[PDB]
Order: sequence, then C-alpha cells, then structure tokens
Amino acid sequence: RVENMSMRLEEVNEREHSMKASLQTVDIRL
Amino acid sequence: LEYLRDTPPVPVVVCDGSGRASDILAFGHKYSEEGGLINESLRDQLLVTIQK
Repeated sequence: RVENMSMRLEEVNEREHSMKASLQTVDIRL
Repeated sequence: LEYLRDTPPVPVVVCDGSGRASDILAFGHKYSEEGGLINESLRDQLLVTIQK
C-alpha cells in the first residue's frame, strides 16, 4: 500500500499542477 | 548567452526547483516543442512570474 500511496499521490501532484495553472490564469482573468 | 555564442560552444545545464530565473528556464524546457517555438499562454504566465 506504500506503492499505491506513491502512485496515487503522484496523480494528485500533477493534477494540482494543472489546477495551479488554471487558478493563476483565472486570477489574471479577474 | 555569452557561453552559447562562443567558440567552442560551451555546454550548459540548468537545475530545477530552486527559484527565480532557473525555473523560467525550466518552463522554457518542458514546454518548448521545436526549440524556441513558445505559445501565448506560456509566454504570458512567464511574464507574470517575472512580474512576481
């Protein structure tokens, strides 16, 4: 289950990268 | 740029995750396509990270 932790929190990390780009662009859009 | 436009051309390496200008080479690293072909959303996010 530590193997499963590593891959799933990897998915969370890259997804949050997409969210950071989106929210910074939205802050620029307001 | 003085290292690159030089005889002989000096190889150079950039480290990531630290901060400031090195990271705006990192964004000029993974999203670059064919060399210097950089789009508009990425240049503008780059401009606001220089402005921040």
